[PDB]
Formats: sequence, structure tokens, C-alpha cells
Amino acid sequence: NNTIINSLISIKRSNVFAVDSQIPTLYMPQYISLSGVMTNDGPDNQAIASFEIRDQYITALNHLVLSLELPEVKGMGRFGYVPYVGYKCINHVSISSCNGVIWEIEGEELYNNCINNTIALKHSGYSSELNDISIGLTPNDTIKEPSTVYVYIKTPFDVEDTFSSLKLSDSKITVTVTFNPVSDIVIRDSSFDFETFNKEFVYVPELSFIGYMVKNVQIKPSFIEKPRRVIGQINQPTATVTEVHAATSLSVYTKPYYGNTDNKFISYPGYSQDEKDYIDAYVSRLLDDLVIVSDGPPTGYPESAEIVEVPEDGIVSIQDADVYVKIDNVPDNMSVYLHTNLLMFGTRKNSFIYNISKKFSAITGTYSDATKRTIFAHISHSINIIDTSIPVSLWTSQRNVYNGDNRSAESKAKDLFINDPFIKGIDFKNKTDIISRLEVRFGNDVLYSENGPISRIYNELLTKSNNGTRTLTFNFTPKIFFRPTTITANVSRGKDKLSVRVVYSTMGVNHPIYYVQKQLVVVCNDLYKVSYDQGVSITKIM
Amino acid sequence: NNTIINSLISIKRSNVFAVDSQIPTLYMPQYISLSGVMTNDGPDNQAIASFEIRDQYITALNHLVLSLELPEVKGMGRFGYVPYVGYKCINHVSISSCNGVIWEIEGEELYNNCINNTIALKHSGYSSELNDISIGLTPNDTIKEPSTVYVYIKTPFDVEDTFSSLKLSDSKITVTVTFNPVSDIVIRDSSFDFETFNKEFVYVPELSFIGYMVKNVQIKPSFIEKPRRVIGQINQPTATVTEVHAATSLSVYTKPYYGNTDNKFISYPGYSQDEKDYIDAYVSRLLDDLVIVSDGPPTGYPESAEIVEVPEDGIVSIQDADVYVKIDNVPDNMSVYLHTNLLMFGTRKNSFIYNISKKFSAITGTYSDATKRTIFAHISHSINIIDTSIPVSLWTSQRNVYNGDNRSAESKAKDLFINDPFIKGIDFKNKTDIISRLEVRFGNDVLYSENGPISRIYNELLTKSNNGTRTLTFNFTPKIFFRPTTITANVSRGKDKLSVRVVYSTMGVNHPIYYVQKQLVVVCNDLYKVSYDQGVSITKIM
Amino acid sequence: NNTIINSLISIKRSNVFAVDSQIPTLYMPQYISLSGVMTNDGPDNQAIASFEIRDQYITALNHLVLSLELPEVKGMGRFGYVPYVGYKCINHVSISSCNGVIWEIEGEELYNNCINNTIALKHSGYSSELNDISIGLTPNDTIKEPSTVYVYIKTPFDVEDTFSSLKLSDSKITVTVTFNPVSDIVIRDSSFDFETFNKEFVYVPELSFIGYMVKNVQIKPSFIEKPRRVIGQINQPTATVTEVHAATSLSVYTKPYYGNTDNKFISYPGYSQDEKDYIDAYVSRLLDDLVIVSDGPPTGYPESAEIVEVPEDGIVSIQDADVYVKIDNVPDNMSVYLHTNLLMFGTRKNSFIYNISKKFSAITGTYSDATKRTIFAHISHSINIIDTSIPVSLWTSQRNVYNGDNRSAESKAKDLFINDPFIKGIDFKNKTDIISRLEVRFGNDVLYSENGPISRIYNELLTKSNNGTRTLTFNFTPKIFFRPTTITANVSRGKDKLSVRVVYSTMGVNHPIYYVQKQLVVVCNDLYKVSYDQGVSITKIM
Repeated sequence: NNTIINSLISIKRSNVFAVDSQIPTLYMPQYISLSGVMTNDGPDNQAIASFEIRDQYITALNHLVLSLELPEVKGMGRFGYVPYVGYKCINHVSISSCNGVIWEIEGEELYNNCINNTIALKHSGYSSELNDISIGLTPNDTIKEPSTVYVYIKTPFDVEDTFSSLKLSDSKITVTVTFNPVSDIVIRDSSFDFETFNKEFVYVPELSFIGYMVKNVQIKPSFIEKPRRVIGQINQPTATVTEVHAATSLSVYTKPYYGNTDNKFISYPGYSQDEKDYIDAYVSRLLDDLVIVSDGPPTGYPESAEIVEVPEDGIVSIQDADVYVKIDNVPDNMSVYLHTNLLMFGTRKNSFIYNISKKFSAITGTYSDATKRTIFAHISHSINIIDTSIPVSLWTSQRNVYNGDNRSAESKAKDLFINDPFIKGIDFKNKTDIISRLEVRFGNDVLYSENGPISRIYNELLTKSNNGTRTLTFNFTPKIFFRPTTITANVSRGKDKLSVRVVYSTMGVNHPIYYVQKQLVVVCNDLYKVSYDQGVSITKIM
Repeated sequence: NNTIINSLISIKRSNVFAVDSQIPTLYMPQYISLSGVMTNDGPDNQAIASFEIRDQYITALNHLVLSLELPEVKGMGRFGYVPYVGYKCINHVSISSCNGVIWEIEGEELYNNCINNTIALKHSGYSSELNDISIGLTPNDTIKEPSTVYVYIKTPFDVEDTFSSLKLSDSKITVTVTFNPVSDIVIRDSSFDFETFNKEFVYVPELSFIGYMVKNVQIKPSFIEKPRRVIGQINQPTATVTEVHAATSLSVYTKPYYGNTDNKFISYPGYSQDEKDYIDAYVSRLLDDLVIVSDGPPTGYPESAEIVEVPEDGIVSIQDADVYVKIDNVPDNMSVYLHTNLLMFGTRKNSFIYNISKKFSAITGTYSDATKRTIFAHISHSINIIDTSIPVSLWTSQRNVYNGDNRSAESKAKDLFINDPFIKGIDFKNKTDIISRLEVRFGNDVLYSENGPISRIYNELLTKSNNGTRTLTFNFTPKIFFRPTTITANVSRGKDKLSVRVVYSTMGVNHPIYYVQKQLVVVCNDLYKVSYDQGVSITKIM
Repeated sequence: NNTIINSLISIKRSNVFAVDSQIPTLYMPQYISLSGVMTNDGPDNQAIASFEIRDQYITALNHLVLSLELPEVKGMGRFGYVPYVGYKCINHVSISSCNGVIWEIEGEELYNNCINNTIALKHSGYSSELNDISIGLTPNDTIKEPSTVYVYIKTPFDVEDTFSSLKLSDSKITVTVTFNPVSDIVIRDSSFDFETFNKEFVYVPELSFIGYMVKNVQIKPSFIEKPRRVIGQINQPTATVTEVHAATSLSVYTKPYYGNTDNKFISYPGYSQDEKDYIDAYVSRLLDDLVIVSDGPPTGYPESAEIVEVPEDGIVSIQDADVYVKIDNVPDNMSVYLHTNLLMFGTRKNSFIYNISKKFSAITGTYSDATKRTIFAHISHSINIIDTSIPVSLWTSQRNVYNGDNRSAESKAKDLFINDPFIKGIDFKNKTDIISRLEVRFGNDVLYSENGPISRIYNELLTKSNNGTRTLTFNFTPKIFFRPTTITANVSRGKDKLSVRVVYSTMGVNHPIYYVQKQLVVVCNDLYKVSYDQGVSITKIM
């Protein structure tokens, strides 16, 4: 061993075993919490909370956390909050000064920036207590107990802590939070008295931040990135963000538009949010009408329903599709029935039929004489996240030549209103990639084009995220310590804008998901200079 | 595309594409492992392992890892290790030189610092193999096979690798590990011969660390943070840490005190540690006594037990509560019975009753003729984490007007001794927040006060942790490269101390968990200067 | 509160609230994707894709991503891709210039470097769509739909983004990807027409990278680490990497060699890759032959099979082992049977026996008259990851004194060919540590020796990984900004090499897994200097 030590044993070297331990600026942090001023004026009387931060001792601040006291939900229907309820109820956030807006973000973009922060996401409300679809039995029954959720309003001032902090520069800072209508953050059946709930519900907010009391602060200018959103017209595959002079990134995604529907869906998995969870919740809801053990032909189904007695061999053939169903402990007086067309969709009477019953291979279970119901054991099916994301209105579409919804009255009563504001793609999990081509143009010249989502793969790799978006990043320079790298305009050559064009993929004219309306969302991060001369001021880089 | 590359094309610029690649200090790392010296003197003859580090070539060190050789557990009872068994058996760790203690930590605080390190936590012993509750059948049977567990003793010397490393100078460094009783790290039934196990069990430790052999080390002074904790009096909502002169943080949490009990609990979920897992383990244990299938009235239950035959409609009414129990394949000669008061608690006769049977709404299952038992299918219940965290001693408490434990002898035999040293709150998962208010005072002046756990929300956000504590951090300055920012005393004004006052929520005099004793835990991180002049020396900042 | 802000209120201090915001090098990033040139000119017509990056505008590059287009798999057998299919089909990657190879890696080492990057791993092909063992029913049936996977080729140029980027000193850079045969990345039964699949399968690659267009680049030299591996002779417990002059790390692991077998295994868990998942998949496959309900003695099993009728008390004794099997709803004309020796191994008659039936304690379930099969409720067993990792060839081994595979013809038909190239250890999860002692020698001198895998514990702790390897790291100096610390050679003493010796564990008294052939793997990271005098050049540090 000693011979290797002697093999170890003159150049100028950097000390990697000691540090010169520099003394920082003298400061003292403090967690400050303020109650706001609530306003409900004009646009559908929307809720706006205003917080004024004016202190001679608060020199700088960062890490904004908005808390919300959710009330006790009493009643008789089925009710649950959407996952991350705290983020979903934020429509817009705006930080301002005497000189105007310093930074502002749309609710969905704040969520998108925090999507990879599991801690922040939990805090906003991701619990079985909140997200499970609870049931009221009596008019005085408690559906949900009161709860407090915490929303981390991630800002550019948190990146490098004290270094990136917002300096107040002897000015009043006003944080303004615009809320989404409570209908958005709630999942309910028709049975629930939403009318009374909507009237009585009030957002109860409190803004908290980390304040810094700094002795002899030496302020210098900085740069900030402001996200700017462009939502295209319904089913328009283009968006243009004008006046692009110094952008650090460009993000592209799609959103479904459910305005052509009642926002009612057959099932929701609640707290369990995996792709398998959405599917299982759906299959579970259909099974009660799909396999019926009755004496004799089942009653209470539309005349359009084709309920067939299962043969001795257990195989029911629905055209090309074969469904094997074998139920144990069936009474001698009863028979096993299969609903041959629970949900079906067709463009013409001679067209291809999209039938949900055809999506089942094998159904096995045991009948309970005690509870007079079937307890399914093993199911073989080809159901997917797209089926679970079909608004019930699209099965009943004018475009559908058949009845479409052949379920029982009971099943239809259990349908849920889902108005989740932050849905992407055409499914609840944004699994299906509906973009075949992406084309970005700086002016009239093609800046980037792709077929596969390589820009999404890079976005996920570079940010270590499981939920990325097709993103072009122009800045690979360290934040705060350097002026960000940007795509830079040439007004003379008319390179004032970024135009995005997509080429969507298609399904059969016979799949209800074909009729889901899409909107293209383009997000641009513009570079701004922060000056602290006469209070806090921001200037667009040009 | 070329017009955009021409749109890209004199200011002083920082090179972001090249680096000057500076030569570091000449060193050679080495993984060194040492066997210690075991001592069992004085306080209940507690186990203390001592490791002496001194090598003409070891210049500096970091990343301490304690290996523990767990023996083969042979015998007849039910036995399991606590999750993260390696951390749980550490009572205290102390690094010291000829000049005295350099750094020391209480076992629970070392665990708290490593709670967000999933890798370190797995290494300490978190598996099906160690943490499941295993069963012995013969006196020579193997309950547990031998295993090695690795405990990462996180120190302030690992933060910035070689830069933050502990320099040994020429002094002898002594690492001293104080071990908790084996009783603490084991979960067992009464059937297990713990008496023989306790006598025969010996901690078998080995300390490993990364040692650096540095040629011509140039040592400079440093700063280190030392955690200091104060445990309040049983049930007292106050604690004070005296002599606070330069603290970087203050943390507040509570701990249950189970000294007033036998430390016996009805159930443990083993390796599965989710809130649902604790609850499911509990429900599973109760169900065997809760719904009985017998010919006729069930036998072998206390006279105080009220077992009722389930009516034809399947609904059994226990006062206000309605329990629906429908079991399939019941023999013709037998009936279904419900235990109306399995577990009961009352402080007064003909007054409020905490009844565990009332916590069930629906119970379905099928009777097995082959194994003469019920295989429960679906259970609707309101059992919580608190219920699963009630010691069984409290159900039998002298406060209790009722017998309380109306379970079978068989059920009671399956109860488990749990002595896990690192339990927080009043439940096994520290879910229930028992602090309504927190008030911190620097001297006589209020430094901070809160109602909601905002300080915990910030602690979780700032440290990216799922298991935070109400913490006030005063240092937001980068570690190692800067002198930490601290709350600084003014002895003249009497600002020598930090006094914590909480306000506890209450469960109610008729809830068995009301009788769980609490302890306030206040943790203060004091700033210290490290000098390497005459061996390693530390000096408290004042 | 104000008295504490006055308690806050001259030394030179570092500004922690402002930054001088330095302007970076003027650049513009771009995501570039190129189609390659496919070659199959030996050794065994192995597929080699070549990508040439020659651009007057591309100054530097990093973040290489290989996309592969997987075709539609049509046919009749059972087929599934291996988890992380994208990484598994890479045999070798080589980046080179006019001056030769700059950096190259063996496919397994690229995977090992990316094993802790969950995002990259998902992208390469980890999904129920890709990894589930799918079934074809007709010769025209679609087993797998077409899919695209993305393989992140992690290089030393991504570490510090633009700073660590590969500069192209106006030279053509050629990326060369060598592909493993498609057999390696596929899991199939005998029924599948692999012959036609292998003929028709073609790798369809596309290389993507982040190019940087830099104005007035100021290039400086750098250092790079190149992984180099040596695979020992079959069952030889030693390996030696020659010409070691400046290594930053040394890694040691073993690989099973399944060449002495048909690469057929009884079960695979598909997408579900937990240790429990592998075990459950295995137990599920054995159960159909383990507990038989027939009239009367079961038929279609080898004469060597010992199938016993389960007694009234339900307990069947297989020597020391007791198996309790209780099946419900068994017809009056039928009996319950237990296969006493489903799989048995021995190298000597009337000596030790490894019997898989003996690894079961209890088996319960209910017979379905409807599907004429047993639905197993609860199983008590002692089956582990090793048992699921034993090739069927070892049961049929010449050394085996018994028949070995006493399963039904049906069971044997469901066996799967697994040729996963990146298997470590002797089990599918590399859980079992088969090294009792490790000894590393730099020349003739012992550099390091250990018994337990402390080097693996440190590797996992230091890199924050769940799947580490026994690794000695010599560099603890920050990458890019410093010349890496290395173990240095002394050619005179013959310290030119690193010689590793291992003592494999006996793996138990009579385990078939002891006859799985092992290959000791040693990986060395050699330090290379990157120079740009004329084009891009590398030089091995000596």
C-alpha cells in the first residue's frame, strides 16, 4: 500500500480541500403571510384577490405560496376535487409595482412550470381525501371535510434564491390572483346540488412569501423571462406570436375544447391517476350493464340495445369480435346475458361501427346470491385511455346514425361533470400524440420543423421531466449569472414574429374522439431588463 | 435557415464554450473500513462502538457509512424489523479529537437529515425480507436470515465533497456510535422468546469512510452547523433552547410517549408503509372477529361482547350507525353474526361511546367450507390512521367505563410490541397535525407566529422533502463558499434564547388517542468555527 | 418585531442580492436530425449505421439521441420486447474525426451510465405496449403495432452543457452505431416464427443532436474519460485491464453466460419489473401443474412425476416440507392432487434435493364449474428471484440425476427465449451478490480489498442510484472546470495494469443456479486529453 502512496508523491494547483469563506450581505429572512382584498366585478363576476406588500423593512422577496381554505362540502350527490385543485383554481397571477406589471403568468403556465415539482403538486391538493369521488347519503351528510391547500407560485425570483430575489426598491408591490370558476376544480354528478354550492362557494386566500431584511443592499440590474401565451382558433392548426425580439424558448401543445358537449364523462379514477387507473375505473362502470344475470331477458335498457343470452360454449360473436363470458354460481331460474352494443358509433348505416362491447375478449366472475350481483374475477379487454376520455355527448352526436348510448338509466345517472382546466391532448393523460408535423417560422423562414416529438424528448431530457411539451430552447447559458441567450429579431428582414403550424393525425370518421375540438397553444418566453431606479421597472429587450 | 444563421452574426464576452481546466490539489481517495471497540457500561449497560482514525497518509475524510451485521433470528414467535432498521438503532453519533467534540448528532436527527435520501434509507434496511412480520413454527425454525444493513452517517463534511471534507491534521479522530436497545428495532408478538433474543443479540458494527491522501494540503478555517435538540416535559406545550447566539435554523415537531402503555398494538403493515397499508392491515385483523359464521351464537368472546345475528335484510343497527353484512355460501345449519362492540371506549356510562364496529358500513364475502372461514371481498369503512395507532393498553385503560377489548383470545395473541424510536405526531404516519398555533420568541419578543403549518410547507419546498417539519431557516446563503447567515443574539437586550409555545388541538376525552402522551421537540442549528491549528478544534460563534 | 429588525442592524461583504450579469459567447442552438448509412459487411452481417456531421455552421454539439422505428410485428406466437429495448439493441457507439476515434462506448456501458436516468430509460422503450408478452392468434394477427423509441447516447460532452460540448475544429464528425442482433431485444415462445422475423427485421435509425452555431468561438483544451472493459474467461474469477496509466474509476461486476443453454426460461413478468413481479409471474406459471383437480389420478405428466392425492386434513408432506392445499367447490366425482416434484435437481442419488414443490407452504382457491379450472386465492411460498432466473436447460442438465422437468407438455410450450444482453449477476434483477471477496491490484500491490459490497454502497450513495456496481472512484474533483484526479501508473514497478480477483459464493449446498456460467467484467475509465490543434484529436494520458 505504502509503495502506491509513494507513487502518488511543482505546478501551481487550485485548492480543492479548502475555501476562502467569504462573508455575505447582512440580512435576516422572515416568512410573511397576508390576507387580501376580494373583488368580484365584471366578467361573470370573477374572483380577484389583491395583496399589497409595502414595508420599509422588506428589502427583497421570493417563494410566493398561496394558501386556500376549502370549505366543508355538505350534501347528497357525488363530489370530488380535481387533482392539484390549488393550481387548477388559479386563472392568472400578476406581480406589479408603481411602474406597472413586473411579472405575470396564466394559471395553466404556472402549473406547467411546477408540473415536475412533486412536493409543490402534493401541497396544492393530491390526496384521497380531496380527489376521491365522495358520496353524500342524507342532505346533512358531510361529503368533504374542510381542508387547506398550498400553491407554490414559482417565479423567476426563486431560481438562485437571494441572488435572483425581487428587490422592492422602496415601492409597494401588488400580487393579484385571478381565480377560475369553482365549477372547474370540481368533479360531480347531476344528483349533487351544484347550483347552491356555486352560490355559497367563496375562495379564501392568504399570500405568504419569504421576505429579506437587508442591511445596505447593493442593487444591480437583472434579466427576467415572461411567459406569453397564444391560443389558436378552434380546429385551426396555426398560431402566431407577434413582436418576438428576444425569446429564450418556444413551447407548443394542444388542448381539447369540450364546449360542443355537456362536459359529462362516464367515469373518473379519482386520486388514482395512472393510465391503468383511468381504464380500470371505466371498465368497472361498464361491467354492470355489459354482463347481466337476469330471469329472463333484462329490462330497463333502450329498445336499441341488443342484449343476447350467452350460449353453452360461452362465446358470443359480435361480427368479427368474439366475447367469452363464463359466470359461476348462476341460479337455475336465471341466465347470463351480454350487452352486444353498450356504446356504439357510426357515420352511415353501412359504415364501420365503433362498438365498446367489441373491445372485450373474456369476462369471468361469480354470482352472489346474497347481494344479487356479479363479482367479476378476470376481464380480457382492449379498452384504452382514449375510450375513457370520450365525452358522453359525442356518443349521442348528431353525426351518430345509431342511438349510441344503450346503457341503463342507473349507469347514465352516475356520469360525472369534469371541467378540469389544464387538460392537454385529446385524452385525460395526454398520452396520444395528435401532432404529425410541427413547423416553426421566424418571420417567413423555417426555423425548425419535425415529424416525431424530438423537441419533446429533448425538453424531457434537459429538464428531467416525465411530462414535457414540444419545446425549442434557445438559452443553454446558466441563469442569473449570465444574460440569457435568445433568438434575436431583425425587424428590417421582418423577423418580428414566430409562426407555428402543425399537421394533426387522424382517426376513423367513425371513432367519437374524431369529433373532439382542438386548440393550439404556443408559449413564448420574452426577455426583459429589470431596473430598480424609480422603484421596480421592467423593459422589453428590443 | 441560412438567413437566421446570418441573423445570429465588439462587447467583452465570457467564454461559455471553453474552460481554463485548473489543476487540483494532488490527492488519492481510498475507501477505508475499521472494526470498532464495543463497550456496555453504566446507563442500562448501553452499547457504544468506538472507532479510532489516525494515519500518516489519511489527510481528510467524509461519507461515513456504518455497516451492521444482523444475526439469524431463530425461534417460534412472530418477528420483524422496523423500516430503516439501521437508522433506528442509532441513538447518538459523535466525531471528536484531542481538543474535544467536533460534531455530534442524536440518532433521530441523523435520520431526519437522511429522510429525503431514498437510496440511504433503502441501504439501512427497507425490504420485504427484513420488515415483513415473519413466523417461526418450530424452536429451530429460521424467522429471519442474516443480513447486512448500511447506515449513511450524513455529516457537514459531505456537502461539497473534497472542499467540505474533515481535515484530520495530525490528531486522532474518534467516531463514537451509541446504540439504541434492540427492543426498539424489533416488532414481535408475546409468543416470541424476546428474553433469550435480548440476551444473545449483539450489535456488530464496522465504520467505513472515504479517506483522502493529500500531498501538501493547504488548510483554511471553516464553519460547521451542529444540531442541538431540547425535548419538552410530557404533555407540556413549551420548550426553550438557551444560549442561542448564531443559529441557522429552528425546527419544531412532536413525538408520542408510549411509557404509560405496554407498547402493544393490534396490527402492523410490515414492509407496506402507506397510510392505506396501515389501515388495511388493521381492518384485516378485526374482520375475523367482526363478522362471524357459527352454529349458532358465537362462543369464546368476553361476556361484555354484544354479538348479534344479522337480520334477513342484512342491516344491523348499532345506535345511529347501520352495518350491512351479506356473506355468501353460508351453511344451512349456520348463521351470520356481527360483533357490535369489538373495541369500545367511554369515560362515562350512558354517555358518548367510541366504538370501532360503528366505523363499518358494509361487509361482503364468501364462506369457505374447505378452510371453515370467511373470505372477505369488499369492506366499506371509516377506519383511519389514528385507529391503527392506538396502543391496546388504552382500550383497557382505567378511564374506560367498558371492558373495551371484546376481541377473541386468538386475536389478542396476535398483538405486536412496537417500540420504533422515530415516531412523530400521534399516529404511525405523522398524518394528523396536532399543532393549531406555533409561537417562537427570540428573548421576550415574538420572532414568528403561525396557525397553519406554512413553515412546514416552506421546509418541504426549500429542501424538496415529503416529510418536513415546522422550520424557520435563517440561512439562504450558499453552503461552504460563504459564512452562513444566522439569527444573532444581543445579550444586553436578553436575546440569549429561543422559546417555543404551541397550541395543541384535542381529540376529545372519549377518544382512546386522547390519552397518548406528547413531547415537543425543538431543534436548533448552532454555528461553529473550525480551526486546525493544534489538531481539530471547534469554537461556538458568539 | 421592529426591535428584532433593529437587532439585525465595517467588513467587506460579498453581494448575495445582486450579480454583475456577464454577457456570454454569442451562439444559437439547433436540434439537428440526420438519417444514416446502413452497412451489413460482417462479421456476421452485423448492422452498422453511420452518420456524418459536416457543417460550416455547426461549431459544437452535444446530447446525442438515437431514434429507432420498430416495425409492426405480425404473426402467431408470444412476443414482447425487452425493457429499455432501445439501449439493449446498441452494441457499440463510436464518435470520430479525421484524426481518429474521439470517444467510443460498448452498448452495455452506455446503458450502465444511463441506468439512473429514469426519463432516458422510459424514452428507450419501457411500456406495457412494448414489454408485455403479447399473443398472436391467426398468421395475419398484429402482435405489436409500430412504435418509435429514443435512445439518449450520454457522452462526456453533456455534463456542463455548452462548456463541455464537443467542438468541431472544421472537421467531419462521424457517429457509428453497431447493433446487437434483433434476437437480443426480443422475448418469444417456440410458437413464434422468429426465423421469418429475423430475416424481415431491419434497424431504422436517425441520429439527433443539439448543434451550436457560435460566433468567434474561443476553443481551449479539455479532458475526457473513456470507458474500457475486459470480460473474463467463462467461470474464471479473475480479469486484467492492461495499460492503465490515468484511470478515474474502476468498476467490477459479473455477467451470466447462458451459451451452454437454449436461453429458455419458464416465466417473464413483462412490463412489471419488480422482484415481486418476477416471482408472481413464476408462481402463476407453476400453479396450473402444482395443484390439480381431476377425476382421478392426473394424466399427461412424466412417469418420474410424483402426483399425490391431498388427504382429508389438507396436508401433504414432501420430506421435511409440509404443503397445505384446500380447494373449495370441488366436484364430488373429482379429487385435489399435489405435484410433489414439479421441478427437482440433484448431482447425487439418495443425497440433497432442490425441489420447487417444497418451496410452497399453503395453496387455497375455489374450483369453477363454469371454466373447469381452479382460481387460486392465497398462496404461501418461499420462491425467490433466483428460482425465476434458472434456465430450463439446468433442470434437464446432464449432471441432474433426476428427470428435472416434471411439468406438463402445455406448461413447457409456454417457456420463453430470453436473450437480454445486459443481464448482471445470476438473477434477472442482479439482487443476489455472488462475490464473497474482491481484490484489486495496481501492478503487484493490493490497491483495495473487501468482503461486503461497500464499494457498491458508496457507488449508489455517491451517484444516487438504485442499481450500482462495486466501483472504486479516484476522482472527487469537479468535472470540466478541473483536470480529473486519477490513479497514476509507474511502468518501472510494472504498475501498468489493474488485476481483479474474486471469490464467488458457493450459492448454497444444492442449487442448480451454481451451474450457471459466470463472466467477471472489469470497467476502467481512462483519462484522455482533447486537443484542437488541427481538427479534433484525443491523446491517452501517460
